[PDB]
Amino acid sequence: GFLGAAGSTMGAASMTLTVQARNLLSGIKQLQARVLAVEHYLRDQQLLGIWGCSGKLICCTNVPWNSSWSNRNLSEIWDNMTWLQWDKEISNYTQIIYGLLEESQNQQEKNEQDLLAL
Amino acid sequence: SLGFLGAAGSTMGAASMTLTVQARNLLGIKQLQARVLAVEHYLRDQQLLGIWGCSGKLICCTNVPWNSSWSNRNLSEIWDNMTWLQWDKEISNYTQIIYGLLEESQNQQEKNEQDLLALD
Amino acid sequence: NLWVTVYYGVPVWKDAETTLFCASTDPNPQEIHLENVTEEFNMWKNNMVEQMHEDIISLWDQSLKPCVKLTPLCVGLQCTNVTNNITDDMRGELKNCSFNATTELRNKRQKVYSLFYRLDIVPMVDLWTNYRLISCNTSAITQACPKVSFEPIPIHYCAPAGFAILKCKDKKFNGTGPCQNVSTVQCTHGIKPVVSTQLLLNGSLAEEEVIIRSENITNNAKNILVQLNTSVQINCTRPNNNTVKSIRIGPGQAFYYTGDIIGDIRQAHCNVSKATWNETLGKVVKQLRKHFGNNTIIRFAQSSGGDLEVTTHSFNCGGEFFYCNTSGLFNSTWSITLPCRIKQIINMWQRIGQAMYAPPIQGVIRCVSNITGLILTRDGGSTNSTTETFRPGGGDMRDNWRSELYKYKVVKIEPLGVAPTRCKRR
Amino acid sequence: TNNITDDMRGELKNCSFNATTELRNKRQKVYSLFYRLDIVPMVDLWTNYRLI
Ligand SMILES: *[C@@H]1O[C@H](CO)[C@@H](O[C@@H]2O[C@H](CO)[C@@H](O[C@@H]3O[C@H](CO)[C@@H](O)[C@H](O)[C@@H]3O)[C@H](O)[C@H]2NC(C)=O)[C@H](O)[C@H]1NC(C)=O
Ligand SMILES: *[C@@H]1O[C@H](CO)[C@@H](O[C@@H]2O[C@H](CO)[C@@H](O)[C@H](O)[C@H]2NC(C)=O)[C@H](O)[C@H]1NC(C)=O
Ligand SMILES: *[C@@H]1O[C@H](CO)[C@@H](O[C@@H]2O[C@H](CO)[C@@H](O)[C@H](O)[C@H]2NC(C)=O)[C@H](O)[C@H]1NC(C)=O
Ligand SMILES: *[C@@H]1O[C@H](CO)[C@@H](O[C@@H]2O[C@H](CO)[C@@H](O)[C@H](O)[C@H]2NC(C)=O)[C@H](O)[C@H]1NC(C)=O
Ligand SMILES: *[C@@H]1O[C@H](CO)[C@@H](O)[C@H](O)[C@H]1NC(C)=O
Ligand SMILES: *[C@@H]1O[C@H](CO)[C@@H](O)[C@H](O)[C@H]1NC(C)=O
Ligand SMILES: *[C@@H]1O[C@H](CO)[C@@H](O)[C@H](O)[C@H]1NC(C)=O
Ligand SMILES: *[C@@H]1O[C@H](CO)[C@@H](O)[C@H](O)[C@H]1NC(C)=O
Ligand SMILES: *[C@@H]1O[C@H](CO)[C@@H](O)[C@H](O)[C@H]1NC(C)=O
Ligand SMILES: *[C@@H]1O[C@H](CO)[C@@H](O)[C@H](O)[C@H]1NC(C)=O
Ligand SMILES: *[C@@H]1O[C@H](CO)[C@@H](O)[C@H](O)[C@H]1NC(C)=O
Ligand SMILES: *[C@@H]1O[C@H](CO)[C@@H](O)[C@H](O)[C@H]1NC(C)=O
Ligand SMILES: *[C@@H]1O[C@H](CO)[C@@H](O)[C@H](O)[C@H]1NC(C)=O
Ligand SMILES: *[C@@H]1O[C@H](CO)[C@@H](O)[C@H](O)[C@H]1NC(C)=O
Ligand SMILES: *[C@@H]1O[C@H](CO)[C@@H](O)[C@H](O)[C@H]1NC(C)=O
Ligand SMILES: *[C@@H]1O[C@H](CO)[C@@H](O)[C@H](O)[C@H]1NC(C)=O
Ligand SMILES: *[C@@H]1O[C@H](CO)[C@@H](O)[C@H](O)[C@H]1NC(C)=O
Ligand SMILES: *[C@@H]1O[C@H](CO)[C@@H](O)[C@H](O)[C@H]1NC(C)=O
Ligand SMILES: *[C@@H]1O[C@H](CO)[C@@H](O)[C@H](O)[C@H]1NC(C)=O
Ligand SMILES: *[C@@H]1O[C@H](CO)[C@@H](O)[C@H](O)[C@H]1NC(C)=O
Ligand SMILES: *[C@@H]1O[C@H](CO)[C@@H](O)[C@H](O)[C@H]1NC(C)=O
Ligand SMILES: *[C@@H]1O[C@H](CO)[C@@H](O)[C@H](O)[C@H]1NC(C)=O
Ligand SMILES: *[C@@H]1O[C@H](CO)[C@@H](O)[C@H](O)[C@H]1NC(C)=O
Ligand SMILES: *[C@@H]1O[C@H](CO)[C@@H](O)[C@H](O)[C@H]1NC(C)=O
Repeated sequence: GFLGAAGSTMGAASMTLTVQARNLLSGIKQLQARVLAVEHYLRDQQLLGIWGCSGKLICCTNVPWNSSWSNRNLSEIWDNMTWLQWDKEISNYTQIIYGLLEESQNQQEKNEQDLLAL
Repeated sequence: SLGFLGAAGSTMGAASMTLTVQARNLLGIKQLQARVLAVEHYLRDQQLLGIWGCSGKLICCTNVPWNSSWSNRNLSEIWDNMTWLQWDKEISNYTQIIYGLLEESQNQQEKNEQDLLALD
Repeated sequence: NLWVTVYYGVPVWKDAETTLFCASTDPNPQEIHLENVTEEFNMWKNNMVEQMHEDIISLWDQSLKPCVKLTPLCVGLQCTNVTNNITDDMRGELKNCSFNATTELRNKRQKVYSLFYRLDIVPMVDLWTNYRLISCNTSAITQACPKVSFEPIPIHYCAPAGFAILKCKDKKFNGTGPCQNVSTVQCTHGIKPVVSTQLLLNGSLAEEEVIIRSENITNNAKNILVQLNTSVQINCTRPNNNTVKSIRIGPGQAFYYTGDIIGDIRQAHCNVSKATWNETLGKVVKQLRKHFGNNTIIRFAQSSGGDLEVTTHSFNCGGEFFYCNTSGLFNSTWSITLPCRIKQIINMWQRIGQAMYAPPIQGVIRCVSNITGLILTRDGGSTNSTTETFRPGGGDMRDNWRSELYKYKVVKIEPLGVAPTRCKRR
Repeated sequence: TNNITDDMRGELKNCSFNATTELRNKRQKVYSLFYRLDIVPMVDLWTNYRLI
């Protein structure tokens, strides 16, 4: 169910991404609410697009993980944490991570542009 | 680091490095009309890229060859010696032909890929 | 050899007209200077002026809806002379008018007595009455709410996402043509919607010199907007200790009127210095000579007659609409005190059907105010460019707001583009 | 009062009333021609009809 995996561990909650999806899109106040929901959805989709993750729910990237963001191992991160606690732990670095993700895509397309130019 | 449209007066080969800066800045009745028209312009541009098979990309290479009748210039003068505004003015009223060719090329590519993926 | 490559996020734009946001919603400003650009501006084709005009009209009309109507006060008046001490110049200007006003009770009237300015009443002959309110034979009169102020508050116009505003920073920019020092903003600076008819008050000053702007400098049917580089201060006062009284005219309708004047009555005057005004007019004439013959005599004259709202120079000092007489200001050929008349029933802009009543404010009203520009009109080349005569003519209010929006242009962003590359998809 | 044909008898009436003016405390006597279908009889003094 919607947000049912919020209290589950991240390893289990990552398999319900399509359940959390679809609930993002569906007298002046109702129209403002609809426009706001559409605007937030499109901002998130554009943010994925500029990272090279468009059309995917689980997108792997080329940005290495910095141990200063979190020094936990994968077993502790994925089996002993929920997404809410993880989101709280690394919120102070989230925008930095986003910037790095954007930069990686800026390089990646240029490399592809060169590889297809041979 | 230059900011929104900061590269507008730079050359095409330099301004092409700041596409994400422009992309991130594209998103009571009058206020709703302004927000809905901004959303519609964004969605029409995204649908048009999708029709061309360029969804999810900012720099999208295609299979449409360049016609010398659209702009009889070499890459050095186009990319290193002129801006995107001058280019946009130069190829005005040629963009609809290019868009039609891109649409047809993507339709042919989708049929070819479907037929290639239909081989056992 | 070369292939079409599609780019999204291209830093290009087209001229466009769109809906702008009014912020005041306090924005966080940003400004990005555009290096190596040239953009063609035209301040007389700028849709931002029409949109600002429509927004000010709509805000004005909305502000007067939840306010007291003066429909029950459209009655005959019995007017006599004011018994206080007046000068010769103010004889007949102010009248003491008595009338029967309604009360909260439907079947109980009340005798009242109120001072009115002569401009706010019109003769009407009856057995027991002499005058009526000027607007009652044309339109309903709505009282402005005393809790709502008139004073300009600077506002910002902001483009929606997908659009941007270009700002021209060039010195000596005449309002049209190319501009090289161009920057991109999301919101304009704070622009005061100052209401005036002949002089531009509390506006922007030119950075370098006096700038003369005209849609067609050889067409005498167009107004000439002069922006000064130095301000000229105006000290305006109504030296009358007005005592304001009020009566209840309906269940929720309270009406405010002039009760009395404490002490002697003296006229309402604005003082402009003479040294700085003479220097200002010398600068304006020197700049005018660059658009006419160098040996042509340039003379200033009084405005033409007809439509007092245009022939005089309006403000909104305090809360009371002055109407000063610039005839003693422009009477020169190339201090000073200006008799100002006061009205309370104001038909603003050029509209007919919406009359607003400005209630008086108790005490004296004095305000000091920066003159930042002028509106001049030419009489016409009747002498074949031998001598030219300029007058402080009026115009639509758009010309004042255009005098602030001349630096801004709205452009639509076109993120898509195509270009040849050697990059082939496969 | 006019050269009225048989078909128009009783269909148009010449009516007078006290109307207000632009001034609250003034009144004017106004007459006009109304169609019978716009008027309903009323029994009162110094009047015999009202508008529907
Ligand atoms: C041009 O700008 C000047 C400077 O802001 C304006 O004058 C100022 O106007 C304000 C607002 O009306 C005055 O404040 C008022 O002061 C009285 C004092 O009794 C008070 O009762 C009011 O409630 C309000 O606080 C202020 O005194 C005044 N200052 C100066 C130095 O003049 C001027 O009105 C503007 N002109 C136009 C045409 O908009
Ligand atoms: C305006 O007229 C009113 C009368 O309609 C004046 O009020 C009278 O003023 C005299 C002054 O000697 C008093 O003795 C009376 O008792 C007042 N009568 C009322 C009903 O108030 C008023 O003073 C006049 N104002 C001016 C400025 O001339
Ligand atoms: C205000 O109301 C008073 C009520 O007394 C009016 O005075 C009377 O008016 C009638 C006609 O309306 C006259 O016949 C009376 O002789 C008046 N009485 C007196 C004592 O003068 C007064 O005229 C009204 N004022 C206005 C301006 O309408
Ligand atoms: C409707 O009635 C009014 C008054 O009853 C008429 O007006 C009068 O008409 C006569 C001519 O018959 C004139 O001599 C009077 O001077 C008029 N009086 C006024 C006050 O106007 C009117 O003519 C009638 N109209 C019709 C069509 O019968
Ligand atoms: C909650 O924790 C318990 C601990 O044993 C676990 O069994 C259960 O599955 C958890 N809830 C969800 C929804 O995963
Ligand atoms: C990790 O982060 C620190 C500061 O948070 C930074 O100095 C370091 O360079 C980062 N790691 C890498 C590999 O760049
Ligand atoms: C992860 O780190 C924790 C530290 O509390 C440790 O107890 C755990 O054994 C580690 N897991 C692995 C797989 O090394
Ligand atoms: C994030 O920063 C705030 C203050 O900048 C601090 O109070 C908070 O603890 C930080 N979060 C983490 C997870 O360290
Ligand atoms: C403007 O042109 C000069 C000419 O060489 C160039 O050096 C400069 O980088 C250009 N401006 C930008 C923003 O690229
Ligand atoms: C495009 O190229 C073809 C040949 O490749 C040419 O015949 C055609 O005229 C060109 N397009 C235009 C608009 O001239
Ligand atoms: C491109 O064409 C222009 C046109 O004269 C020429 O000056 C320039 O040298 C050319 N560059 C290349 C790389 O062919
Ligand atoms: C097509 O674009 C070119 C680019 O300059 C322009 O010269 C030409 O006039 C345009 N065609 C028409 C029919 O306007
Ligand atoms: C008021 O007095 C002036 C002269 O002081 C006179 O001209 C005017 O007619 C007077 N008005 C009335 C209504 O008595
Ligand atoms: C109202 O009265 C004034 C008094 O001069 C007059 O000029 C104006 O035309 C009148 N209004 C109408 C609609 O007749
Ligand atoms: C402004 O100055 C430019 C300078 O060339 C000129 O071309 C243009 O006509 C001028 N416009 C006005 C309105 O004076
Ligand atoms: C543009 O105007 C600003 C205003 O301060 C100035 O600082 C800047 O140097 C100007 N730009 C150029 C290129 O002269
Ligand atoms: C305004 O312009 C005049 C033109 O002569 C000049 O002398 C004066 O210094 C200027 N003032 C400022 C503050 O720029
Ligand atoms: C508009 O400006 C042009 C510029 O010379 C002038 O010839 C023309 O007469 C002007 N228009 C009018 C109506 O005078
Ligand atoms: C009057 O005007 C002068 C010059 O305009 C100004 O400097 C002065 O402060 C003003 N004084 C008063 C009392 O308004
Ligand atoms: C305007 O000038 C007159 C002339 O004496 C003076 O009495 C008055 O105080 C001045 N007004 C201001 C606001 O200084
Ligand atoms: C201003 O004063 C002059 C003095 O001669 C006068 O002729 C003119 O009519 C006055 N202005 C107005 C609008 O009455
Ligand atoms: C007007 O006179 C009254 C007398 O009670 C006084 O209290 C008030 O302060 C005066 N107002 C002015 C502006 O002089
Ligand atoms: C008027 O001009 C003076 C001149 O320095 C300036 O300091 C003052 O702030 C200006 N006032 C307004 C209200 O613009
Ligand atoms: C007026 O018209 C009615 C319509 O039926 C008629 O009955 C009546 O007799 C008429 N009266 C006169 C006086 O003509």
